[PDB]
Amino acid sequence: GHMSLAELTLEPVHRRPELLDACADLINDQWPRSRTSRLHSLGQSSDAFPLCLMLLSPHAAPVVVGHARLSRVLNQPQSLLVETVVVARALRGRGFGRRLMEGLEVFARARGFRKLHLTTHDQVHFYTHLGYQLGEPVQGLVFTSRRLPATLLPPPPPLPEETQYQNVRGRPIFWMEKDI
Amino acid sequence: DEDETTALVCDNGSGLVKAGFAGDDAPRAVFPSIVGRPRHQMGQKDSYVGDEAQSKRGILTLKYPIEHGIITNWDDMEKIWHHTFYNELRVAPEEHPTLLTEAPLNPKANREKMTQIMFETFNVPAMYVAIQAVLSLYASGRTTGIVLDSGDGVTHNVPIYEGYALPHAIMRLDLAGRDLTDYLMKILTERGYSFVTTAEREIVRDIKEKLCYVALDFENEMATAASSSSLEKSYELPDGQVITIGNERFRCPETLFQPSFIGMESAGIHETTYNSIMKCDIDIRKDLYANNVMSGGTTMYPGIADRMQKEITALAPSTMKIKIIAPPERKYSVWIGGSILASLSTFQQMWITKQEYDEAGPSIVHRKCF
Amino acid sequence: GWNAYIDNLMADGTCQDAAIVGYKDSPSVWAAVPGKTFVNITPAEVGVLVGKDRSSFYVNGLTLGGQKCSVIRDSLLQDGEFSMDLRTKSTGGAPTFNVTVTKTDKTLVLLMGKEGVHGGLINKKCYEMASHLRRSQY
Ligand SMILES: CC(=O)SCCNC(=O)CCNC(=O)[C@H](O)C(C)(C)COP(=O)(O)OP(=O)(O)OC[C@H]1O[C@@H](n2cnc3c(N)ncnc32)[C@H](O)[C@@H]1OP(=O)(O)O
Ligand SMILES: Nc1ncnc2c1ncn2[C@@H]1O[C@H](COP(=O)(O)OP(=O)(O)OP(=O)(O)O)[C@@H](O)[C@H]1O
Ligand SMILES: C/C1=C/C(=O)O[C@@H]2C[C@@H](CC[C@H](C)/C=C\CC1)O[C@@](O)([C@@H]1CSC(=O)N1)C2
Ligand SMILES: [Ca+2]
Repeated sequence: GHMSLAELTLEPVHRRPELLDACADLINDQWPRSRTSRLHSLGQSSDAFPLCLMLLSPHAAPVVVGHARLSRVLNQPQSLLVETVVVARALRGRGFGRRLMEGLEVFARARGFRKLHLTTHDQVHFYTHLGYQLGEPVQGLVFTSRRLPATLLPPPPPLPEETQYQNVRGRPIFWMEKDI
Repeated sequence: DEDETTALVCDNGSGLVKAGFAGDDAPRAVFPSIVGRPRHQMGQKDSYVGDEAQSKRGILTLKYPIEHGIITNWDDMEKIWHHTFYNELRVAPEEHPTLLTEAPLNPKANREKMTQIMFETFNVPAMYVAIQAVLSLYASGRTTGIVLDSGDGVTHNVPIYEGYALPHAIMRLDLAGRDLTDYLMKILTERGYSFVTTAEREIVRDIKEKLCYVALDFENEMATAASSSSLEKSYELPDGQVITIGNERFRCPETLFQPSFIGMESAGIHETTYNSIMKCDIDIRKDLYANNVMSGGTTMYPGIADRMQKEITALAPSTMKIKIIAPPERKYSVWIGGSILASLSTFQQMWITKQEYDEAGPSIVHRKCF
Repeated sequence: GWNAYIDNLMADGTCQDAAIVGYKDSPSVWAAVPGKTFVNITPAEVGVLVGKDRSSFYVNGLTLGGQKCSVIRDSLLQDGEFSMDLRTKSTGGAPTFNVTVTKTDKTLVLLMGKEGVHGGLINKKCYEMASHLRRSQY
């Protein structure tokens, strides 16, 4: 019983830059970090991946309902890494998170991608509810500017008696994936 | 889960810091590497840093914490890094992997203290330290070749094989832009003018950057300058006074090829390039001659590329192919190379993490960064 | 046995070759990855690695099991470091790889990373293995 009723769209940040500020406000409310960095990370969004998608609502201005970042995956042309999935705090529990992820799948599939990957710990059941499974680690490809080169016999003593499943603070994290 | 922060890139020069974000194509901040202090007479603060010291340089004495590419004043250098993070970039250093640059042949104890300060004072999560010349090569779209890095305090010949500097063949020359500025002041004063102050020094630096060039045939250019006025140019000072400059235009950067002009008895950058190449593995020498890369503000003189092609040509065997590459962007190519390296897929394994530093100590830098 | 170290060095998949070599009195390859390069290190190659002419191989290069390599850093006989970093040499654009050689009381620990793997990672791994065996008076 979480049936979103609001009219929503899903657009890249770099096509609605007047909302970049509102997007930064949204994400930094969940994951506080320097506003200089959040504005820069959203400023990297581009059609070349990584790109940041905003779930937006008609109605003074449009509301930035939710955001998710999509990056390409090293050695996996058909994989996308999903990160920074968040719905506005005051709008959680209205189905906007389900629509955000489902819209991600549509967006990715239209462009030929067939596997989404992400990490979580406390929200594992949120993703399994939407079809995700436990998978293995991938490495996302970070933003590089369009202007950069882009061309690059005695016996042995005793023995000393995958950091990819760990995150920024040394916690274990679930790698989850989904075919689309 | 939240995406990981983008890495910072900080290129510490003797004259200029260039700082920005890994992946961008140009630093967001470029500011002078200075700390100023009151000449005589609270005032406001015990010290003034970077852009602030610049704006107040009238009431201040300036210190350069980096001399000839080597950090020599660690308390003031700490002040510079603090200014970079919080004042110039406006980021939290504890949130970003930080890529620093070092001068070729940086002493061991220096890069140990660099790692120590970044981890223990600024609480970075991870960091790396790269050779400036190597980054310049990456910026030129290459991984092997010899780089000529001439900035404000030091000039180096750095031969590089597959992205790894070859220290045994690095050649250092304590002559760079600041010395050339001093030299131009001197001979302009010998021309009837008077440039003798630190402020007048900055003025002469602008004169040097906007009107000097490297002659292709020095003795022939001197003759032309004595025979006519075609090479004379004028410069308007901030007070409306106008000076005119003749053969000084190309006598000044000629020092790079004839250090004896400034009283140094040492080889010119062409001879040093050649000696560097000859100290390298035979099998790669040809790749060096064909990938002579220029970096640093002091290589931006009009005519330097053609002239070092000529000189190298005359020093090298008669069949060697020689190519001199001078990217138009080489004021900042060291930083651009850092942006590249820190954005590469192969780099995630290269960072020194806070946890590698806790276990191994500052010595870890000697094992992971070269 | 000694082969239990080759695997202990091969386990993380970062390296394509590894070996433990004795350099005292008469050099022998104690353990190595079969079918690779280090397994065939010759006593003359050891002698060059541990010899006194620390200058010639800079312009001449050196060989490890016959593979031509270029010397990047040489600290193999200087106390506290006991390490040497190299990069292989190839023909016709074939990939090259990073090599690190560390020296202990009786053995040379050799590691060659696979394509793309940074030489500082190989250096760390080799240094830690060498420190373990020095700790055990090897
Ligand atoms: C913690 C990590 O490591 S990864 C975390 C991913 N991002 C975040 O946690 C940011 C903070 N949280 C949020 O932004 C939101 O709570 C989100 C994006 C996780 C979910 O968005 P919401 O709007 O709150 O949930 P929504 O209303 O769309 O519910 C959609 C479905 O998922 C269910 N659901 C929502 N949250 C959870 C949850 N934490 N656990 C299990 N199920 C959940 C709902 O019951 C609902 O069921 P249904 O639609 O099939 O009937
Ligand atoms: N167009 C130009 N022509 C001549 N010289 C220039 C020009 N632009 C900058 N410079 C010189 O380059 C110098 C600064 O260059 P750069 O930033 O590469 O040096 P740095 O990195 O600060 O110092 P280091 O020598 O330690 O690298 C100054 O001395 C300046 O005079
Ligand atoms: C425009 C500019 C160029 C530069 O390279 O800046 C550096 C750093 C500067 C510090 C003092 C100056 C008053 C402050 C800022 C000038 C920065 O010293 C320099 O001018 C020095 C002294 S003279 C010279 O040629 N190089 C160059
Ligand atoms: Ca520099």
